[PDB]
Amino acid sequence: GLFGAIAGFIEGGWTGMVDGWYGYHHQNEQGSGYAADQKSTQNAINGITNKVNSVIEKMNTQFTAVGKEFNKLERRMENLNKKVDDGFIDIWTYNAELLVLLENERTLDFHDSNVKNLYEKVKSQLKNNAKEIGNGCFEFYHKCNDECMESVKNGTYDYPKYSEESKLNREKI
Amino acid sequence: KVRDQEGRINYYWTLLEPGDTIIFEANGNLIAPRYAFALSRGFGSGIINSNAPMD
Repeated sequence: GLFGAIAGFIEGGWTGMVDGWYGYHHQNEQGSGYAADQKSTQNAINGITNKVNSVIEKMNTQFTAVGKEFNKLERRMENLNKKVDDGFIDIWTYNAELLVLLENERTLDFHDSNVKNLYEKVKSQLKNNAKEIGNGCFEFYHKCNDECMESVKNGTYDYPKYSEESKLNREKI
Repeated sequence: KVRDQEGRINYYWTLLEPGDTIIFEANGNLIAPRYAFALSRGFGSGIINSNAPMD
């Protein structure tokens, strides 16, 4: 957890959100239910598919062969033959398996970013209209219907409208 | 005695390029070529030992 969100202050992956990789769960008067985020998800699927396509499709393989038979009296060359194969099977094995872990931890310290990336947009959208619970959620200081909720997820959340009601309940607390 | 034989037929093969004439000359012990072949080169292959079926 580099960015500190994945297995960080958000300790649980939501088994219920299957539309995407990132989303929100809202709880208000009208009800509850998960909802996944496409701006964050799709930027990640497309980039990762390409990151997979990257390492796959840069191994250019020429039409060649390996199997060579040597007479018993060219053993030094028959030994040389193997050295040329083992050296590649040395290299292409080492370099690959080290690249896997890398673009594994590089792929785990990407999703941790976007989760953290998402948080500091919703947190920088209300900014005092909700007090942060710390486990990866918010408690709105005001009644927020599904039309208000949907603006928080989109990105056009209205701060001035629900600001007057925020100070009257934040004063309560 | 290899394969019920104390004799030996050492074989040989040569490639003849176009515009080149090969000459055989002998007075005995020559295993004459009867069937030759004309081929076009496929560079970059080998031979795989295998009992696997064909499909």
